[PDB]
Amino acid sequence: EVETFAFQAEIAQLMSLIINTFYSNKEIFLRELISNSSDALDKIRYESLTDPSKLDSGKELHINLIPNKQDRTLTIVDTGIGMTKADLINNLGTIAKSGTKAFMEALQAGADISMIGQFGVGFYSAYLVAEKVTVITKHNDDEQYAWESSAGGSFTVRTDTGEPMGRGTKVILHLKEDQTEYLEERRIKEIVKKHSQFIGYPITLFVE
Repeated sequence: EVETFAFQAEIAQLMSLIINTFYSNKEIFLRELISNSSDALDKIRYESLTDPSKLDSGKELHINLIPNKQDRTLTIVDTGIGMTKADLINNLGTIAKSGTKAFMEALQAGADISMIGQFGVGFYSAYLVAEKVTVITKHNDDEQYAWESSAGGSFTVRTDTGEPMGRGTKVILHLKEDQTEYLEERRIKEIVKKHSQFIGYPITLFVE
């Protein structure tokens, strides 16, 4: 069972801006997704402070970066709080309508696309480098779901009968053909060191 949804107009506009604007500094997508993962990790840590059973679905709080040159994917995995079905549908747990408005106003006043994360919509920077994004997620007390979109105004949601995750989120970037530098170990290492060097969770770059 696959459900197809339309993006809200403002989010479709955000995505079209990201996909169509000439902007060479694409590498910031990784900083933004790592930051989102850190935020998700913070959320489950906070819940666990008063209810340790929240970590029964996995105690380790970390981020994995997994390139796969055969599939042309870069996957960012975290063991954060995850998302419910309703969160997925609600713009991946964001306030993307108001955030998009604030980002657009900032762009008009001299900001650039690299500032996207200040507006709570950094996830969508994935579309700087990905033709399709698949998000697999598992929140405590909800089932595992897969969200997917190739932009074009719609996304899908289905229950994921794939490999179980204990808890967290996997963002699978199906890279554009000219963006395969982001599968190279030395390039990923460089970007992590430049933009994510103080993130307070382990970031493991897998090799192939």
